Amino acid sequence: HMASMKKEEKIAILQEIIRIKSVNGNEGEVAAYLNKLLARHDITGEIVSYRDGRDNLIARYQKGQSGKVLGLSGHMDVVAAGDESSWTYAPFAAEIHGNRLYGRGATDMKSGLAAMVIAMIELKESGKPFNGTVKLLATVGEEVGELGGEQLTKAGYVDDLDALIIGEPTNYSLMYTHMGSINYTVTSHGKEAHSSMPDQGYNAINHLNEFITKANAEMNHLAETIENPVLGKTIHNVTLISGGNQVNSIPSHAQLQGNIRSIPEYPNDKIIALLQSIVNELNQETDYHLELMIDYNKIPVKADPDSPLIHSIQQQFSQPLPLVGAAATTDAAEFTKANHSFDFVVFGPGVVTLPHQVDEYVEIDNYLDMIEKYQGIILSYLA
Amino acid sequence: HMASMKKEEKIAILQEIIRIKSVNGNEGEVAAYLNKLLARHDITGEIVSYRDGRDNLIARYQKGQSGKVLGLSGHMDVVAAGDESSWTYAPFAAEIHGNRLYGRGATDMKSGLAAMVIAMIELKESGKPFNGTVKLLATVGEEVGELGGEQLTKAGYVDDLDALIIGEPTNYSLMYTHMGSINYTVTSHGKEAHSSMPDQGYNAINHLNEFITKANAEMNHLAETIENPVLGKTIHNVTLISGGNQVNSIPSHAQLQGNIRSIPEYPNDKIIALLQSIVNELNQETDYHLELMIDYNKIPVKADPDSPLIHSIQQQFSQPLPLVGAAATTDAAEFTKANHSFDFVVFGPGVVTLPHQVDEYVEIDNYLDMIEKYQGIILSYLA
Ligand SMILES: [Zn+2]
Ligand SMILES: [Zn+2]
Repeated sequence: HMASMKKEEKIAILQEIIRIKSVNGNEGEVAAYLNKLLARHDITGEIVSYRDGRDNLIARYQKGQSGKVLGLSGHMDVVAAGDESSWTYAPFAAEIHGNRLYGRGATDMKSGLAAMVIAMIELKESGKPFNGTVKLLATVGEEVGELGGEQLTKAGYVDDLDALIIGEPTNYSLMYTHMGSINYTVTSHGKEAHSSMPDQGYNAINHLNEFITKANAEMNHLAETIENPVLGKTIHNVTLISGGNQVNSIPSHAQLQGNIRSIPEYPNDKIIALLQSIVNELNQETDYHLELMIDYNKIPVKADPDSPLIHSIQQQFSQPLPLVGAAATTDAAEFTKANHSFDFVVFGPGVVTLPHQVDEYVEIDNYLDMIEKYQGIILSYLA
Repeated sequence: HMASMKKEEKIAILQEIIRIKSVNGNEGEVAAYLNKLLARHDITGEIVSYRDGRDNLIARYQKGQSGKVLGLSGHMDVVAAGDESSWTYAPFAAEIHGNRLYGRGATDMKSGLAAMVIAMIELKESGKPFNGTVKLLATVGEEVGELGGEQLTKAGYVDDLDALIIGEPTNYSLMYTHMGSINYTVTSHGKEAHSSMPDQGYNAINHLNEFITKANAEMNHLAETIENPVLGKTIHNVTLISGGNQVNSIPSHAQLQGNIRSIPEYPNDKIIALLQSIVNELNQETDYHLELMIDYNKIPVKADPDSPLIHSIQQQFSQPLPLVGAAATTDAAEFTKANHSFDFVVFGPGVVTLPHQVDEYVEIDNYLDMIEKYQGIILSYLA
């Protein structure tokens, strides 16, 4: 006849981790708080350090006969809040107003992470039968680099998963596929000369312009001819540019950066080879070269929409949730590089339009419901 | 039996005005020094102020019957010296080493200006006969804006000239034509959006790229089909560029600047109309516009190579000097907008490769010779 966890404690756990400011860093403080919570309920977590102050957390709960392993994953970092004067309620105070809990990370994705942790604790304390293991993977640095996702995958912590749920904000939809993301830089080298006597020089901006023209044309042809049923066309934009030093000097340096959102139908390897081909063609017959660097490279993700994991989730509802795709990347771009296939979906509490915006909040009834829904999902999938 | 001016005084006058630092400013101190020199020799100059601290100087000497008017012009500003540690001899100390007088402005163009002033003084003191007037026009701000050249032309001080010599460094060549110069800016307005969801935005860098492509193609076609016998083809270079604010945001702003060197065969009006046409075509069917601004606009210059002024100069030499053109602008781009035609040439002491460079100098024997040659030119032209 053990006591239940009170509603006020469930809400307080989420408030406490929102108050921990973990902007591109300080995830070790979030991990320590959650590990201490798990220890109060006789679950022993494993801290896996990324760098000083930045720790991943793994935890496991097993019951019954050796069965499947279901992973539950979320990240502990949040994006910057920006000008705090612009917020109605302070971004790291975790204030409650009505059904809304306000704070940076309330929706992306500390509500999902807290709901997963509490679901595991309540699953254990309910005594309800299943046959398998549920594994928490709480990661460092998802927003800039997917640092912990990559670390844990390379280390081997994904190797035993049969299925994985990522708790990003989807509200009541199931995201089973999302685009890749590439950021790239092209640098152009030229030779200075006075603008009145230019034959002594080589115009670095002109050479860079030729790259933009050809890359836009080739990427537009790719968008016109190839597409994904859910995710759409490949996206390409040059987003930053600089060059030159004085209006009457031929520019000896120029640079741009761009962003691409990719689809499985024309994968990242092929996109990078295409950009490299354009650079090679434009460098023919000159010693003043363009150079390509890839700064970010996350692959697209596509799971089986009819997997046993998705069936277990739909069994919790009178009417099926919509299956959807999304443009943004997740830690699944690193976890799916594990050397085996597993069922996958993104499903978590939160307001889909509010990640990374001012006055971010989560609905408290959505958060509390998802604590219950995750337990039902686990019991179905690991039956 | 008045005393001659000593060689040491001729050199000292040039040293004193080089020691006056007149970088884009302070021309009033140069003008005052030269006006005080003229007064010591009973020539009364007229100060024509541009702005506080920045004065033009006009002076006249007449003899004989009413005749032609010959203008002698030079500017009193100099370009910056840059890092003074890089100079072998300090740029505003006017040190003499051998036949070389070192300093910023020694070649461009304080030697020519001092030589013109001393030539007028020695012409007067020699008593030698002529029939006409020689007029000094010493200007403010030639290097950035041709400010005094424009001021004096608009005011009316060019209206009586039959001929004009500009004392820029040509060494022993006669420059009778030079290119125009246009600096322009194109600004591109777009709309920000996340790089993952770009249909909500408009890419300002892409629109700017389309301008570079078309402007380079049209300006290259102009260079391929039209040329000047002396000055060559029209020159065009984009020299500065910027745009965007973050690698994962669609850029809402971008800008470039460029430089054109023009020829009489395709004049500045037509070049600006061409750039405007390109902007208009690219703004069709969109509310996100490119905008053109002209920041500098100096017309090309072409004098009669067989003018009586050029004949008077060639009469001073056993063998004729070469006639030449040049790419750089001069105050003639403003003086030739006067409402009448006059003979024109650029002819002055100095080392043609050294304007605007470190360790600028003039050869003292070249400077002293040009004092004598200007007097001979005046006596021939105003005979
Ligand atoms: Zn997230
Ligand atoms: Zn000059």
